[PDB]
Amino acid sequence: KYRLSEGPRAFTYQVDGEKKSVLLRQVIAVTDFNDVKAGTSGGWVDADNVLSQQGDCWIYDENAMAFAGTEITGNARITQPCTLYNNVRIGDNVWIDRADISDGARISDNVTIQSSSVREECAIYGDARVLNQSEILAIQGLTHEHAQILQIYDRATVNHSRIVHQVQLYGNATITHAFIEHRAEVFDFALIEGDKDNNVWICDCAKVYGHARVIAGTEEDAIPTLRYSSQVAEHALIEGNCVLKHHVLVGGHAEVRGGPILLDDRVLIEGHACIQGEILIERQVEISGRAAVIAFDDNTIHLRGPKVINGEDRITRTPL
Amino acid sequence: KYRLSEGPRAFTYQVDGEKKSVLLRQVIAVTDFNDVKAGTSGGWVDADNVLSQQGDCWIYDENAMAFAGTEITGNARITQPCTLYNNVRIGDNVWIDRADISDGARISDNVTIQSSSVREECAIYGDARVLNQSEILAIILQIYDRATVNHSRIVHQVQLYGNATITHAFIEHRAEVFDFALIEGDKDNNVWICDCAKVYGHARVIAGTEEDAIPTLRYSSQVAEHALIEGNCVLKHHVLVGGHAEVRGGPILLDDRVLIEGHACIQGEILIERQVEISGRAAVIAFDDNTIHLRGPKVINGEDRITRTPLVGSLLEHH
Ligand SMILES: [Cs+]
Ligand SMILES: [Cs+]
Ligand SMILES: [Cs+]
Ligand SMILES: [Cs+]
Ligand SMILES: [Cs+]
Ligand SMILES: [Cs+]
Repeated sequence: KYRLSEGPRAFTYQVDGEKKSVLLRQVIAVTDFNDVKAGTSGGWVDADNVLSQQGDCWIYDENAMAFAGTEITGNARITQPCTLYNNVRIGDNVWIDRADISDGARISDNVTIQSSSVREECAIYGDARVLNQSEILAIQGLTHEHAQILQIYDRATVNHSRIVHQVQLYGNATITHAFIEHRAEVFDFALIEGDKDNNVWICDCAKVYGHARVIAGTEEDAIPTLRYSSQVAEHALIEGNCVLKHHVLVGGHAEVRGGPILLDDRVLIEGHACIQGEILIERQVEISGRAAVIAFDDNTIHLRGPKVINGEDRITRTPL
Repeated sequence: KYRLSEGPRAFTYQVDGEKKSVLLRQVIAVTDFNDVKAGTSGGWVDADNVLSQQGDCWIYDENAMAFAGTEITGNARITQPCTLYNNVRIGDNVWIDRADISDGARISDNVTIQSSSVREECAIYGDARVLNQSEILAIILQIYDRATVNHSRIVHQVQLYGNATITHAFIEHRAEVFDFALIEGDKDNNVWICDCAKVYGHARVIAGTEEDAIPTLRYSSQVAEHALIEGNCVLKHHVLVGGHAEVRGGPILLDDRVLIEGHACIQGEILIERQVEISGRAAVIAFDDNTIHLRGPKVINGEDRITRTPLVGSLLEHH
């Protein structure tokens, strides 16, 4: 229960290289509902219909804007200067701390968005916490499977990352400093960790999902890059400058790191396989025992294949 | 099945800063057991009693020294120049590449040791993997399962034993890391775990890229469940992080009695000490040169938002 201001006021809100302006009216309480006391003014709404007259949902900051088809229902909270405009949907125990929800975005259950941006039609609904300069942007998605709308929905944690097209985030996944885009998926106790020097690139259809850890290195451009159908699958550990290509899966208690590493065609690392240095594994190779393949430094090992590496195979030089 | 070289020789061997030397005789095959062809010279032993005449165990490098009371048995395999001396034990599927077991070390089962060292009496026995410049130095010390030590130094009585993954860290005292624990140091900053701490859930203590950004665990302190500590973090006394919390920022010091437990988000140069529990959707961020301080007792749970030192209660008045 609140009332709309008597007089409007223009407001500006950034978009794509423009300075749009909208006539909003200030929201003002009337009775005490939750933690808002009767008489205190909150945010400025486009036209009562956005801020449901029911529930506890409320816009606290006197700068916050909600003006397109946006509808804030339930007990959702809007704490600081935010801007949700365009059939935006928020309405449960959702909490927006200082972000911007733009186009057809639906935030639900107990999700949390803080100082981040959610743009188009996507759905964030678990207990997902999207925060710290993150940028969610579900825009394209040509010819594949029907509007597989971009989803983040369980206990997924996105920190300073830019999730794009139709990506899915959902286990107890932890994503930090990375770029996930097309239809990639990360979703169990998966771990994505970039840093101030290198991000993490999960691209096409790739997926990360065991207790898998895809961490970035500190060397220049040490950017773990998952490119196609690839996937890190169990207790696997990928670190540093690596790029897993087409039909590639790393999954066991495998560990990959060090110099320029590339995996292509049909490759599998799955035992206690240890791979370090600049290695170029490319064809139908399998590495999965207690085997180790280590390229010292100015060296470079190149495993073409088909071939198997599983016993205490100690490779430290390219086959010939 | 093998004989001993005829004329002994002298092989020196590094120790605590000395150039000691022992008289040995080369082990030579007299048959075929695994992948050793008859009439091949392996490494050097002190007196047959070290390498077993049974099983498949064999010393493959003509430099490998095994000499005091080192008893190698079963199918043990020792591949590169190795130095096993004192009261060593090696007798199962174990594999030793280019390492040096030094004193009363006991390596069993499938364990692997590569490019590393093991000192005083300890026990390495699951399918544990110790590799790439690691340094085991017990002063009992146990690494036992699918553990993974990478270029790290484990001392005293530390236990490593689940599917735990250790890389570039220093774990000292009676410390323990043992489940799906991830310890990730790096070329600029190690990860230090000392006293009686424990990292044991899906917990993750990563290191920072900034200078001295070293995650340190120093007492009965412990990172548990689905936690994540990163950068310059130091956990003093009775601290218990765990759950879906997340600690990662500038100079962070957790003291007295602290509990980070929900979807906790602590970032920046934060100080939390007396009796505090930060366990809800709670966000505790300090932008930059900024520094937030949370004394305690105080419960920080609900959708609470903290970006400035709380100028009330336990902050402006102790006792
Ligand atoms: Cs990308
Ligand atoms: Cs594809
Ligand atoms: Cs490795
Ligand atoms: Cs230490
Ligand atoms: Cs102690
Ligand atoms: Cs955080």
